Amino acid sequence: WVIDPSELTFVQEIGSGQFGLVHLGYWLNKDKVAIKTIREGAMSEEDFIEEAEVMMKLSHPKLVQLYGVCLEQAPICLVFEFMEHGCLSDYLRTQRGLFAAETLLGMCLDVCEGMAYLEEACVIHRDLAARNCLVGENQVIKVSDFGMTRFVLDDQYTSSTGTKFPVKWASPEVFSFSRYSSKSDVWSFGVLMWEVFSEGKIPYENRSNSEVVEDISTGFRLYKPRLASTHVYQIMNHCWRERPEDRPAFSRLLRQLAEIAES
Ligand SMILES: *CCC(=O)N1CCC[C@@H](n2nc(-c3cccc(C(=O)Nc4ccc(C(C)C)cc4)c3)c3c(N)ncnc32)C1
Repeated sequence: WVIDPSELTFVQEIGSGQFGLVHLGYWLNKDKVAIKTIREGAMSEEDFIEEAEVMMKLSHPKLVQLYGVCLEQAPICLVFEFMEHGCLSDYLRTQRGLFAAETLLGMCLDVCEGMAYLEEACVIHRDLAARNCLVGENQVIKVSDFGMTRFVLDDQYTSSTGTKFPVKWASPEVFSFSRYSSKSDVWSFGVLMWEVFSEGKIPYENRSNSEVVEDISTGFRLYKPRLASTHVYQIMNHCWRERPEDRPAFSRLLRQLAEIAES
């Protein structure tokens, strides 16, 4: 799991993150990769290093793989499977008007399959959203960054009341108590479905985080996107049930969505 600095080459930048830059590069005797450099203080590096081998075993074709860690010198680097077409959020926004509902549903099915694998492995994503779903070969969507918020040291991102907390994708028990579970990931997956079927619109765009908490708590839900059928919107609403117990498991969503896609 440890990669030496001599085993990596940086070719060009891919883009920035809140905690570090991502580069396109090569990994010796392996493949082209994405390399993240992490600024000092952003991550609990020791916690991550303890968990790296464990994360690397979560190998599924619909999950963006962690290949290893270059830790010889600061800044430490994380090495990932390269996803050629980038973030799903920008992929949808820059191609509005192109995709048929069958293709948008297929994108949701790829994400659901990766999430069903994590759910079976008892691994919680914690921050599922279109921004961390990545587009690869043959337009496959893969989920990235599962469990990564466990290592973020900036309390503005991790505290349910933090200014950078992803309240718009959070179930009520997460925005209230940080009570994470695969059922809270299902709520986030419903928001992700809305981002996909809306072709990358921002959910609750004109609401503050405090307003989203009050709106959700009083029964408000995102409107149906034009491209979503009434059956797809019914499934979105099941993900947004107030009680986690009433939400479908990813194993149930995968069958329900596949039934629509395969019909
Ligand atoms: C929307 C533009 C776009 O395509 N983006 C944003 C810029 C970076 C692009 N990109 N990121 C990855 C990638 C994949 C998996 C994991 C990471 C990553 O750095 N995770 C991470 C999260 C949190 C922490 C903190 C400090 C604990 C540390 C690391 C990044 C890409 C891959 N694999 N391929 C292509 N582009 C990628 C996406």
